Amino acid sequence: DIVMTQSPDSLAVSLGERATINCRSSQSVSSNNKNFLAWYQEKPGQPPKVLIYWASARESGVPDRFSGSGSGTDFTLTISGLQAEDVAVYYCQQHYRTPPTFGQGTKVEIK
Amino acid sequence: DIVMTQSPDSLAVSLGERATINCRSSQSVSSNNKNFLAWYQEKPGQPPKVLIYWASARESGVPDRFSGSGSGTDFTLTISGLQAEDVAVYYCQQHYRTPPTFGQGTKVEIK
Amino acid sequence: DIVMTQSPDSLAVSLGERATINCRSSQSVSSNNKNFLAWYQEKPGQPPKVLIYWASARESGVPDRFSGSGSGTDFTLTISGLQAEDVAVYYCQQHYRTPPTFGQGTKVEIK
Amino acid sequence: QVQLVQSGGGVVPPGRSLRLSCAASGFTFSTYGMHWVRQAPGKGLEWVAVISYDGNYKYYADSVRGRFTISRDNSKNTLNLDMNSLRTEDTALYYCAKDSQLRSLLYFDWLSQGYFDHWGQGTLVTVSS
Amino acid sequence: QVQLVQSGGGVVPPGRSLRLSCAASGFTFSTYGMHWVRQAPGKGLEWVAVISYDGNYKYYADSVRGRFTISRDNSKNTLNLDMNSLRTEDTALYYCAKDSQLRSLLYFDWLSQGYFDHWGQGTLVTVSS
Amino acid sequence: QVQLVQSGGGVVPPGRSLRLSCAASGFTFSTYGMHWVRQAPGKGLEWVAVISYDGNYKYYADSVRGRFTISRDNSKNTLNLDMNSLRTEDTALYYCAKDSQLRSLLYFDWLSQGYFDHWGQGTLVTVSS
Amino acid sequence: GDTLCIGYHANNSTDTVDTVLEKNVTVTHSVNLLEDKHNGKLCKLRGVAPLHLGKCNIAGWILGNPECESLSTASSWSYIVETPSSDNGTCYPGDFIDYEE
Amino acid sequence: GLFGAIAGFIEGGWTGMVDGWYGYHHQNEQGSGYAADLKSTQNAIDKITNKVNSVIEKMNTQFTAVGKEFNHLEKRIENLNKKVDDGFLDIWTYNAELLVLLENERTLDYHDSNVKNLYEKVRSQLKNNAKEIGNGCFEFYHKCDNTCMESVKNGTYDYPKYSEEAKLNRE
Amino acid sequence: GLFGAIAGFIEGGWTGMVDGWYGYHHQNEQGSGYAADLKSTQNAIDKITNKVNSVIEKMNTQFTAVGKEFNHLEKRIENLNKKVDDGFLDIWTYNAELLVLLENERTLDYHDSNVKNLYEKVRSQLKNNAKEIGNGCFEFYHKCDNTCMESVKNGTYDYPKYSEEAKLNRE
Amino acid sequence: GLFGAIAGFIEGGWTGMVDGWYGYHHQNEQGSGYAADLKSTQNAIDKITNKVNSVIEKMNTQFTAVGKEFNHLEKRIENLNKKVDDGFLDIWTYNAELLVLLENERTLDYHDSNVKNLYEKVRSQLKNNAKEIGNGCFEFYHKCDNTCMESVKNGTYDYPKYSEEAKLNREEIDS
Amino acid sequence: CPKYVKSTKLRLATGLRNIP
Ligand SMILES: *[C@@H]1O[C@H](CO)[C@@H](O)[C@H](O)[C@H]1NC(C)=O
Ligand SMILES: *[C@@H]1O[C@H](CO)[C@@H](O)[C@H](O)[C@H]1NC(C)=O
Ligand SMILES: *[C@@H]1O[C@H](CO)[C@@H](O)[C@H](O)[C@H]1NC(C)=O
Ligand SMILES: *[C@@H]1O[C@H](CO)[C@@H](O)[C@H](O)[C@H]1NC(C)=O
Ligand SMILES: *[C@@H]1O[C@H](CO)[C@@H](O)[C@H](O)[C@H]1NC(C)=O
Ligand SMILES: *[C@@H]1O[C@H](CO)[C@@H](O)[C@H](O)[C@H]1NC(C)=O
Ligand SMILES: *[C@@H]1O[C@H](CO)[C@@H](O)[C@H](O)[C@H]1NC(C)=O
Ligand SMILES: *[C@@H]1O[C@H](CO)[C@@H](O)[C@H](O)[C@H]1NC(C)=O
Repeated sequence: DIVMTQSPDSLAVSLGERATINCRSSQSVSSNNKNFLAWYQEKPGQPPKVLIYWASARESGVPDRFSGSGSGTDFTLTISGLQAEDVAVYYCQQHYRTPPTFGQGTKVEIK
Repeated sequence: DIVMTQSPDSLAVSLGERATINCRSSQSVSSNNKNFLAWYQEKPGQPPKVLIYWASARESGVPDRFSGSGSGTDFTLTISGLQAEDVAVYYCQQHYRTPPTFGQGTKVEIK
Repeated sequence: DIVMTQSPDSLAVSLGERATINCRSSQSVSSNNKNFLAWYQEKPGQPPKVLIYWASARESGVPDRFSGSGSGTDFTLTISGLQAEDVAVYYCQQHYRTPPTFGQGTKVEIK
Repeated sequence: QVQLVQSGGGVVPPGRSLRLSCAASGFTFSTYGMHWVRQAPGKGLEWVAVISYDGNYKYYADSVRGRFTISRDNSKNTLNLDMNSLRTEDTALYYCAKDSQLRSLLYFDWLSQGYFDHWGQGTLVTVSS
Repeated sequence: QVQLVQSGGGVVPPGRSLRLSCAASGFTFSTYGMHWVRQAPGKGLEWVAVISYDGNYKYYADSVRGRFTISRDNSKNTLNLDMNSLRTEDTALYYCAKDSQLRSLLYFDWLSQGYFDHWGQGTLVTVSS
Repeated sequence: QVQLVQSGGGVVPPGRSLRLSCAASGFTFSTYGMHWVRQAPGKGLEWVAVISYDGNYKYYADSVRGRFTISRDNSKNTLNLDMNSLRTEDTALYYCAKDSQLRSLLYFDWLSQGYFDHWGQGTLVTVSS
Repeated sequence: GDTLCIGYHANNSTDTVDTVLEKNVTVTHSVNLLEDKHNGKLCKLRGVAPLHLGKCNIAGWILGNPECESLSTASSWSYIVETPSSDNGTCYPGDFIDYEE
Repeated sequence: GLFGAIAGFIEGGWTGMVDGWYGYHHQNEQGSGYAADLKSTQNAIDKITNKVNSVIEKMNTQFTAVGKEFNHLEKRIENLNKKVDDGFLDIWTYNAELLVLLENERTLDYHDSNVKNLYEKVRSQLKNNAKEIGNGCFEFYHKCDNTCMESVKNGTYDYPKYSEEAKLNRE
Repeated sequence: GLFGAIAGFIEGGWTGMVDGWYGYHHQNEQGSGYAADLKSTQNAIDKITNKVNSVIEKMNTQFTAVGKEFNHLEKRIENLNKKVDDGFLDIWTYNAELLVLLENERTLDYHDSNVKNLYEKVRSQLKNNAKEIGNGCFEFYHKCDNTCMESVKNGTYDYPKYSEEAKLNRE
Repeated sequence: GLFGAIAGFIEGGWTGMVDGWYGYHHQNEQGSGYAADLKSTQNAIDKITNKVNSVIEKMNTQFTAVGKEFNHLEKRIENLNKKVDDGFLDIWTYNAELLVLLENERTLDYHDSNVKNLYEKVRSQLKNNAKEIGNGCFEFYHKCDNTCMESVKNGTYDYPKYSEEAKLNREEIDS
Repeated sequence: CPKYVKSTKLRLATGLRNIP
C-alpha cells in the first residue's frame, strides 16, 4: 500500500507563532488537479475530528487560523497563532487506495 | 434464397417413445444468439399453427412434452411421450432472408 | 478582406426586357449549400431594403416578376418586366467575413 | 384473440384475374406486417409476398414476381392479393399469415423478417379448365 | 412591425464627439444582433461595426477601429454609437440595421453574419469646419 | 445533526466472538458508505473495513482479512461489526466513520474512498485472560 | 525540421458548466439558460399599467370604499395589484359571496 | 473527452491564438505563427448556434395565469392547485437539469469530434511525409514553404510533388 | 457526422446500390458492381427498429377524458383546468420535440459509426497489402479475384497468402 | 459499440482479472498474468459515480399529499384530480424510461470509448516497435525486459532506447 | 414567460474544455 511520514514529531511552540508539519507520501496521491489528503485532530478524551479536507479546504467550525497546502507527494499543515486549547495530535490520511493509511502522527504543545 | 431441407421424413412410431427430426440449412442461420427458426404443425383440415418459435422457446398453448433445441445449422424437434392426437405434419422454417424457405416436410404417424 | 464587384455600372435599360447584373467575388463565398449573398434596392431619398436573400429566394413585398440566381462566385440579378419605379441602385454584399463589403454600385435607368 | 378470416377463393380458368381478402380482428392491425403463403396440392408450403405495417414497401417471391400484386388497407383491416396472368401451377390453398416483429422495417429486399405468429383459416383456389 | 428610427445627427466640427441612437419596436430585441453601416454622400455604402445579441462581444471595421464605440441597452430597446476623434472622411448617412440570424454567436474575428434584415431611415451626419 | 454512537465492547479472552453496533441518526444513512477504524493504545490509527451504500460489496485491511465480518442494516440505520478469531494485538479503540463521497461505488480492491466526515464516540475493546 | 501542430482554442474564461460525467469544468464560451435578474419593477403588461389600488382590495375598488375614491378609473387593465397591507376592503362587516369569483 | 482529442492525446490548448476554435501552429525556416481552420470552426459555430436556437427558441409557450385565489372554505381546491404547481415545478426542474447536462456533454464531445476529425484529415493527407511525434504535432520530412501550410489548411496537398524528396530524406 | 465517415473522408454515398445501407464497390478482371455487407446492415436494421419501437411503445396512456366543462359560477376551476391542459401541452411539446431532435442526431451518428467501423474492419483485415488511396477505397498490391472479394467481405481474408506477391510489386 | 472495442476488434471480455474494468493480459519469457490499469478505470469510476449521483439526486421533491377525497355531488373535480395524477404518471413514466435507455446507451458508449482510448494510447506509444496482431494485442519486435510493461501501463514508455534493437530484430522479420 | 424552477445554475456549454 502507501505509507507516509510527518517529519516533525512532538514539536513544541508557544502561543502566537507558526507551527509547520510536513507529510511525504510513498507515491503520488493527487490526481486530475485534486488533492486526495485529509488532516485529523484529536484532543485527549475526544474522537479525531476532521480539520482540513482535500488539503486546502476547511471544515465549517474550524477556526480560520488553521490552513494547509501541498501538491504531489509533499503537503504541509500550518498553524497561524497557536492557542493553548489546540494542544492535540495531527494526522495524515490519503484516501486514494482502498487501504486508507494514517500517518504516525505528530504532537503540538506548549514550549 | 437459403435452401433448407430436413433429412428424416414420414417417420412412424407408436405411443410413448421419442421421435427426433433434425433439420439442416445450407448456410448459417442464427447469429448473435438469435436462433431464427420455427416449427409448424397442422392436422388434415386444420390451419398450420406455430409449435416452437425461436427453435428453443415454447408458444403458450402447445403441450410441454414438445421441445426442441440446436444451434448453427442443425436444429432438432424432439417429442417425448407422444400422444395419439399429436399425429400431424411438421414443417421447418428459416426466417433469416426475406424468402422463408420451408422444409419439404416431415410427417409423423402412429405405428 | 473579401471584396465584392459588379461589372455593369449605370446600365441603361428600357421597359419590358431583361437587365442582367453580375457580381464577382475575390474568392469563394458559398459553403455547405448556402449562397451568402444579399441584394439591396433603394430609390433616391429612400432607405435601403433587403431585396433577395441567399441569392435565390424571394421575399414579401418584392414583386414576383423580379428574382435572382447564382452559385459559387458569380451571381446574377434579372430584371423581368421592368416598371418605371424600378429606377434605383442595386448592391452586392457577402456576409461571409466579419466585414461585409458592398459593391461600388450599379444603376438602372429608363432607356 | 387473433382471428384471420378470409374468403373469396374458388374455381377459375387460366388467364383472368382473381381477388382475395383476409380480414383481421382482435388486435391492433397497423403495427404488424402481414404475409402470404400457399399450399400446393400434394406439396409443401411456399412463399408468396409480404407487405410492411405502413404498406410503403412491398416484397415478392422469386417465383411469382411481376404477376401478384399485394396491398393492404388499415381503415377496414384487410390484406388483399391481386392476380395477374395465372397458370395451372398457381393452384394451391392460400393462407394469410401475420409477422411477429412489431413495426418491422423492411427497407432492403433480403432483410431478416420475423416468424409467423398466427395463420388464417385457409381459402381454396383452383386454376383449371 | 419593425421600426428603426434614429436621431442625433447634425453638424460637428472635427475633433469633437457625436452620439447616435436608434430605438426599435414591434419585434423582440435582445435576441437579434444589430449593425451600423454608412453611405458616403456620393461614394456608396461600407460597413462600420456590429454588436452581439447580448452585447458582450463588440466588433469593428478595419477603418473606424479605435475611434468608434458600439453599445446597446436591451431594456430601453435602444442602440447607441459613441464617437471619438472624427475626421473629414466621416461624412455619411448613418444606417443601423438588424441581423437575420436569430441569437447569433459572434465569437471570433471573421465569422459570418446574416443578411441585414430591415433598415432604418437614416439620420444626417456631417463633419466640417 | 449527524450522530454516531457505538457500544457492546469490553474485555474478552481470545477465541470468542464479540459484536459491536454503531447506530446512526440525524442524516441520510442509506446513501453513504461507512468505515471501521481503530486506535491501538500508544500507536496511531489504522483502517479496518468499509461497506458501500447498497451493502453488496465489502472490503477489509491486510491485518484483519478473513476474520472480521462487517455488516449493515439500513432498516434500523445500524452498522454492525462481527468480530472473531481474536489475538492480543487486536486491543484498540474502535470508531465508526462516514465517507464523504455521496453514494460512492466500490467495485474493486484499490478504489479511492472519500475522507471521513464524522466519527463515533469510541468504545473500548481489549483482549486479555 | 519544419513542424506543424494541431490544437484548439484556449482563453481565461472562468465560466464553468456541469455535465453528467463530471462537475465544475471550465469552458471558453457559454450562454446562461436561466436568468435570475429582475428589475424590481411592475412593468406594464401588454403596454397597460396595472390597476394599482394601493391601500384597497378588489372589494374597495368595485364596491366603492370611500378610502379609495381618490384613485381614478382606467379604460383597461391587464392585471390588478394589491399591496400586502391592503386592509381597506368591505368596511361594513358582511359576506361578499363569490369574492374570488 | 470521448473521442480522445481534447484532453486526450493533446496535452492542452494554445492560449496564444484567438482566431478559431480549431487552430494550427505552423513553423518553417522563416518562422512560426498561429492561424485557424476557417471551414471547421465556421461549421462549428453554425451548428452550435443552431443548437442554441433549438433549445431556447423551441420552448413553446402561450398566455398563462398561475396564481389563484381561494377562501378557507375551498381548501381542497387550493391544495389541488398547490399539487399541480409542485408537479409542474418538479417536472420542469428535472427535465431542465438533465437536458442541460446532456447538452453540455454532447457539445463538449462535438468539440472533441471536430478536433479529432481535423487531426484525421491532416493524417489522411500527408500520409507518409510526416512523423507523428505526438501531442498532435507533425514533424515534416520535407521542407516546404507556406503553400503546404495553407494547403493543409486548404485541402489541396500534393503528395507526389514531395514524395520522392521525402523518400530520399528518410534513411 | 461525429466519427467523420459519412460526409467525412468519404465524399458521398452511392445511388446505384439499393441492396443495403452499407456496401462495397469492387472491380477486377472478371467482376464489377455494388453488393452489401449483409451482417452489418442487418444488425443496423434490427437496432433501428428496436429504437423506433422503444420510442413509440412507451406511450402507456389509459382511458382519459381531457374535455371538461364549467359554467360561470366556477370560472376559477375552469381556468385551473385550462392551466393543467396548457401545462401538459407545454411539457409534451418541449420534451417530445427535443427527444425527436436528439434521437435523430443519435441515429445519424449510429449510421456514421457503422460506416466508420466497417472501414476499420476492412483495413484491419487487410493491413498493408493495399495502399489507402483515399475516399475509403483500397488499391491492392496483388491480384485479388472474386474469392478474394469474398475473403475480404466475409471476414476470412488471409495475410500470408498474398504477402509475398504484394511484396513483389511494392518495391 | 460505436467505437468497435466492445465486441469490436477485441472480441470477448476477460474474466481472468478482478482489479478493475480496464486492464492487460501479458506474457513474456519471465512471467505472465493479468495486470489491470489503474488511472483510466479510476477516472471511469469517478465519472460513473458522478453520473449516477446526477441521475438520482438532481430530482428534488418536497412534501405533498397526492391523496384527495371528494363527495358524490362533485364528480367533475374528482375527475380533474384523476386526470392531473394520470398525466403526471405518463410524464414521469416516459421521461424516466427514455432517461434510463438513453443513459444506458451513453454509459456503454463511455466504456467503449475508454477501452478504445486505452488501445489508442498504447498504439501511439509503441507504434512501429510493435505489430498489431488483431484482438487488441501487440507483439514486440524485441525482447523488452522490465519497466516495459510498467511504462506501457502508465503511459511513459521510452521509445528510442528500445528502437535500435527493435529495428535490428525487425530486419530479420520483414527481410 | 418561462416556467419556474428551483434550480440554481443552468449554463449550456458552448466552448471547449478550458485547459490553459
Ligand atoms: C411599448 O410601450 C409603448 C408605450 O406604452 C407602446 O406604445 C408599445 O406598443 C409597446 N411596444 C410594443 C412592441 O407593443
Ligand atoms: C484574459 O486576459 C486578457 C489579456 O489577454 C485580459 O484582457 C482579460 O480581461 C482576461 N479575461 C478575464 C475574463 O479576466
Ligand atoms: C469550481 O472550481 C473552481 C476552480 O476551478 C473553484 O474556484 C470553485 O470554487 C469550484 N466551484 C464549485 C461549486 O465546486
Ligand atoms: C383603513 O385601514 C386602516 C389601516 O391602518 C384602518 O386604520 C382604518 O380604520 C381603515 N378604514 C376603513 C374605513 O376601513
Ligand atoms: C511563410 O509565412 C510568412 C508569413 O507568415 C512569410 O512572410 C514567409 O515568407 C513565408 N516563408 C517561406 C519560407 O516562404
Ligand atoms: C487553396 O485552395 C483553393 C481552392 O479551394 C485553390 O484555388 C488555391 O490555389 C489553394 N491555395 C492557396 C494558397 O490559396
Ligand atoms: C519483472 O517483472 C515481471 C512481471 O512483469 C517479473 O516476473 C520479473 O521477476 C521482473 N524481473 C526483473 C528482472 O525485474
Ligand atoms: C511509470 O512507471 C515507471 C516504472 O516504475 C516509472 O519510472 C515512471 O516514473 C512512471 N511514470 C509516472 C508518470 O508516474
